[PDB]
Amino acid sequence: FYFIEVNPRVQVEHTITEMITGIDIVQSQLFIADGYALHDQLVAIPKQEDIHIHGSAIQSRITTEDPLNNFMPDTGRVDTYRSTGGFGVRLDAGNGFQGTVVTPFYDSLLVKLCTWGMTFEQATRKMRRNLIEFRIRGVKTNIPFLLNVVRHPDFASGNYNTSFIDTTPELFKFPHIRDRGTKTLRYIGNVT
Amino acid sequence: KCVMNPKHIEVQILGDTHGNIVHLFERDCSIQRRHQKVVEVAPCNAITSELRNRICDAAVKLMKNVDYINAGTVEFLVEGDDFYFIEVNPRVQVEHTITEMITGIDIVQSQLFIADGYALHDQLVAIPKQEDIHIHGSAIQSRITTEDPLNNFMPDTGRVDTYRSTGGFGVRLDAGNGFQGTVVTPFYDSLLVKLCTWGMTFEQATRKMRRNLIEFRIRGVKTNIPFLLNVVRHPDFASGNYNTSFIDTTPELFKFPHIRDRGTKTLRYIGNVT
Amino acid sequence: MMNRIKKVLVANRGEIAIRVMRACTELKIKTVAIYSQEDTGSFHRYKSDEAYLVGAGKKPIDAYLDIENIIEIAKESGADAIHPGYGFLSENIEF
Repeated sequence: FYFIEVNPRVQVEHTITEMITGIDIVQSQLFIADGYALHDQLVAIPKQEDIHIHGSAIQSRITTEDPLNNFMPDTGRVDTYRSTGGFGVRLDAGNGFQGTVVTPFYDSLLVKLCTWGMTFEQATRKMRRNLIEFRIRGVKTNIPFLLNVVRHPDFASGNYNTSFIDTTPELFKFPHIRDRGTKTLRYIGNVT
Repeated sequence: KCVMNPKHIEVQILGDTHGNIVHLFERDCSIQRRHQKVVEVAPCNAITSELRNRICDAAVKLMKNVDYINAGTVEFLVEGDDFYFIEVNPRVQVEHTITEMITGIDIVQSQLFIADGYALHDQLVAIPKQEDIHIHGSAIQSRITTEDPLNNFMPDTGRVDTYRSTGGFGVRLDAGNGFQGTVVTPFYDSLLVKLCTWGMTFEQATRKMRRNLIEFRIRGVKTNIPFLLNVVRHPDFASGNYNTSFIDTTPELFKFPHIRDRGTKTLRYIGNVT
Repeated sequence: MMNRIKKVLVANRGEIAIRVMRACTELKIKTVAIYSQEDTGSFHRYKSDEAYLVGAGKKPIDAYLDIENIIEIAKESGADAIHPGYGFLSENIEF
């Protein structure tokens, strides 16, 4: 193993570390900055030896990057936004709420979706369900791409590396949508 | 004999069709309003491990004795260091959520596996041996309903014009008829969403329940959130020492702050001139 | 992944119905919701692969206690199993 970088800050993907250790990282940042010690009873961070891994967690960032258009972030009003929940599901919203207007100036991120399980496989089943259960209308999202990744057997195996995506062109084939709902509405709209 | 100031404590069981039976520790459902559960907590932080283990072992014993299959719960009353059976719910319960959160075990997935003939400890089912099933942290569940506390807990009805929920670390949501645009009817339960929070300690889980309850925006109907907040902020709750009578004998819990509805009034004005 | 449960009828409504459906989907099991007339717009009905009106003509609580109609629907849909959630028929011997 070889060092490459330090990020002297909280990161996007802190969420999954919270999920597998139990430690609220952002609360911990605040306590620390107020002068407390890690192991003060209020801060409740255990000694290194008493910090354990509990299960496995995966994070998927749901953005308006359109996979059918070169991952260009789509923009506009999110007319439908409906998220998911249940056991092992964590959601950290960005500009994803029903009625929001995605602009082109900042990141596209709508919501970070995280799932947890006692095993990676259990967490993987949940990521799949949750990704599919999301309804987001009015803009395109990267969900079709996330699903491809998460369903791919290389992903399920746990053996992938830096080059996985770039060398797996199946991940860029998407089902054609049957948007039977939308078409039906056009008809009803037209006759009306 | 009408036991005095008990803790209502429930143990979660799972059995398979191969004689394996396992408990997922207990839940404290002492917080009740006129004998109906309001807030549930797991594990029960006001009992010794020693007593926790006697209660769980008792539950397991009873269910082994009858060869119980699938999910079930054994209810006890607890007075000091004594415990008394009262009931078995031979079914999943509303408050299974918190037990999932402190053990890691998906109870509803476990019911499906079991009914399909698998064993608890099949690799796919992944339930550990009793000795390897542990408590991780503490979890609280609040059920958010349209029961209006200012009107005798009568369920309100109508269209939910605004429904916005919450999230972040340690938050679980299980929706009922809570979604933006839904029409709550008077025929069934009022339940909009079950809100659950988890922390490494009960105190950590309590801070989150408070934030999340406050962060919810629900407009178009009344909810019981003002009441849940009162419960969750009361120092008897924070202490972990409450019992069956807590709510019924704590009349502060029924005093509510005045709504700030500056928004709504401003809109009436704008509406009127327009 | 499952053995013989390929499809599940969730004989309930509301929160627990949705809970069961999610578990089913995670296990690659197909789901069937049922809903009374009065719950035609209930959002549990939107979370299943399939959905059917149950208890036509009956009062609202009775609609989800209609054993015969529930069974008809299970059979007609090819459900291998029925999850009764809690309340309603979950503790009913006859069912």
